[PDB]
Amino acid sequence: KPILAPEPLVMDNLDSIMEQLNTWNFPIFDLVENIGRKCGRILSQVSYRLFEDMGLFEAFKIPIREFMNYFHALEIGYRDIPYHNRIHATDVLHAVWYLTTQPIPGLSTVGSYVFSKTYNVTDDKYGCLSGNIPALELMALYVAAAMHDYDHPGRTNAFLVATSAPQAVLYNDRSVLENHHAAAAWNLFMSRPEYNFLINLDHVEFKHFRFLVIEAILATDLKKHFDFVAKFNGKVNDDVGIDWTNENDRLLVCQMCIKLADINGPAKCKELHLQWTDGIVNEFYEQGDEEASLGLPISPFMDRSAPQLANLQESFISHIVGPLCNSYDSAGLMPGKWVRKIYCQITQHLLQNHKMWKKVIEE
Amino acid sequence: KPILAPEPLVMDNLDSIMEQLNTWNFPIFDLVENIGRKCGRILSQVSYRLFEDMGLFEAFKIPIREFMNYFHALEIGYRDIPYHNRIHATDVLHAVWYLTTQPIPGLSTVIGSYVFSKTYDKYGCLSGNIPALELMALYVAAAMHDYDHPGRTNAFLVATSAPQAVLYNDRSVLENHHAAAAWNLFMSRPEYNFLINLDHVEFKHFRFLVIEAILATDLKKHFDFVAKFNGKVNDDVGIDWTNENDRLLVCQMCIKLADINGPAKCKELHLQWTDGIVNEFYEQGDEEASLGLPISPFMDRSAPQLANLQESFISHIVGPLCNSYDSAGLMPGKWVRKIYCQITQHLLQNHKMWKKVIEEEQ
Ligand SMILES: [Mg+2]
Ligand SMILES: [Mg+2]
Ligand SMILES: [Mn+2]
Ligand SMILES: [Mn+2]
Repeated sequence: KPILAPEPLVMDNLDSIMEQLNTWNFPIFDLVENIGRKCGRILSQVSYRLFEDMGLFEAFKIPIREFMNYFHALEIGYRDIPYHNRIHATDVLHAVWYLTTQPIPGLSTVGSYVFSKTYNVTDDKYGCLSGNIPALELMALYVAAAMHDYDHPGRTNAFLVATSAPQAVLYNDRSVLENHHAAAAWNLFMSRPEYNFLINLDHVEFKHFRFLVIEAILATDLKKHFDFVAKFNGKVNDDVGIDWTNENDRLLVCQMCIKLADINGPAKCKELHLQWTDGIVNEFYEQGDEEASLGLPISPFMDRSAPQLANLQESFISHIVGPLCNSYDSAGLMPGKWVRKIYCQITQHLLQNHKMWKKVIEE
Repeated sequence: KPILAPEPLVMDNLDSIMEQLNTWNFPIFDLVENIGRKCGRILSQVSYRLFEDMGLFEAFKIPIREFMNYFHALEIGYRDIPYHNRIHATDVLHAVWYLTTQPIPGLSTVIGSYVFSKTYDKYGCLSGNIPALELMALYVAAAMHDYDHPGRTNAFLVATSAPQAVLYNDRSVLENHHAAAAWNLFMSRPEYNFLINLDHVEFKHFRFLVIEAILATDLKKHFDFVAKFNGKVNDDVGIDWTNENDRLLVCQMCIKLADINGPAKCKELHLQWTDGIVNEFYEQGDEEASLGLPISPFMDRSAPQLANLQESFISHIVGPLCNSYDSAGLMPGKWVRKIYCQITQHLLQNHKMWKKVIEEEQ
């Protein structure tokens, strides 16, 4: 009855690709091909490596069997849809891990904290978020990333609301998908003792952990995007700036992190970004087909007979991703390298991809 | 499948009690006894009278059969529990109707379709300032706002990881459920479609307003609403009746006051509601004990603390809400210039009563 983790828990044939997790442009589609498309193991295998990298299994005395059981059940419940699938979830988890573990130039760091085995810079002039965000909160962020699109139907909130879908009625039209992802992932977790990887958290810790997970998942609703960005910019630019000893400031940083991780695509290398773009529109077209079937007008960018890739991505960058990156970068939280100047791979890719789409539009 | 409204849709022989709807201390428990306890008709019968009083049937071409079918289905889905039952829903509907239709001293009329009570310079009423569609949303919200309440608090559902708490991610667990279950009920059958003559835009807006009103009844958000309202009252210009967001906030404050009206009623009514509230709490206390949890404050039948419960509820929740609402100039009242406000007078009297009980208990 329970979905259990397969075979030997850890797949041994993935070592050369898994070693490359510590790069921003992780070749996730190579990992997909290496594991097999619809093998249904990518999320659990990556989650294991990242938790091991951070020493989170030891930190919270996490039983590995139950961890693998849960993450396998979770990944199986991501649908076989073109974008909001277990590969995207894995991508978002990798991105939050990267953003929280990799060197950030000029960040001061503060036991209750974990650090990546990949963290090699001995220079005072770098820090990382995992030096400032307690391990319990970091683990909540990582678990949130893994569960944040669970059981996505391949339709937007707007479609669910407009069609009075049962889920939209159930959630009173408020963050319909994001509520469902959190609630269905938590229901799954609670359903079986074979999934209880959090058994060694005390009651207070567990309740706090759950709260943090929910807050992070719910922050992925883009209806709230401008409010988060405005609030963060406010905190950065007030009298003291970000206060790492303040739990509310730390939550806001975690929310900005999962937000950036969710929409990381246009800040990846061209090859990755173009592959993800294909997934996004292919999912949209299935929605467009259903809209037509229901006699509704086809939503912008969702008409397979009239594709608008460049307009979609150019406007997504200009309106959503660009301002979020600028805000996060202004706070001094982007990974980068001293060269002193700073070289920031992430913002460089975003600029390059924005230029690319603009040029497509021009032609 | 569908629950349909009984017999002749409107019960005759209730006329003498129904004529008293236009008083604040409406004798609702006499109405209960007159209709019959667990007749399961009180909410639909009162709903009919108030919609008729406002001419809402004509205003929105509402078919009476479908209206009665829906409101009867709705009332049947309120459980037989001591407080959050169909009698409380009826009470809250009556209170929102009273607050929106009765004379308010010095309230100006906005310079939309509006409706007025058949019961209606120096006075105004809210129904003169809030469009009929929005008023109707508020009334429907009041009727559905505790639908299928299980007789346990949000905090209990959250602490016990109840399926509803998991479903709603611990956020306004009951209130989300009331709205969602009442709307699901509505949509389930064509026999319930009393809003058939609203156009699509109107319907979607109506649904939004109903949800916003029901969700506003979560007391976790109490101080946020009060602070926001006090902000709007005391800013540049005050309440702007032509502003849809200001109007929504007023409607939310209205349903909030209506929900917790009990301590602002005459002693007889307040004491009867108090008995219901604690009896429902004690069932929760019994279950807490059964589950090996500590018994929540005020929920221990072996050690009742009615006076401490109600004194603190008035001082911390009802009192500040009334003060905020009164500061906005929205309380029904009479010119004596000074104003005489029955509602705040009752609240003062009940507060004094509980304080005296506490004094004798020490
Ligand atoms: Mg999502
Ligand atoms: Mg309630
Ligand atoms: Mn996502
Ligand atoms: Mn209520």
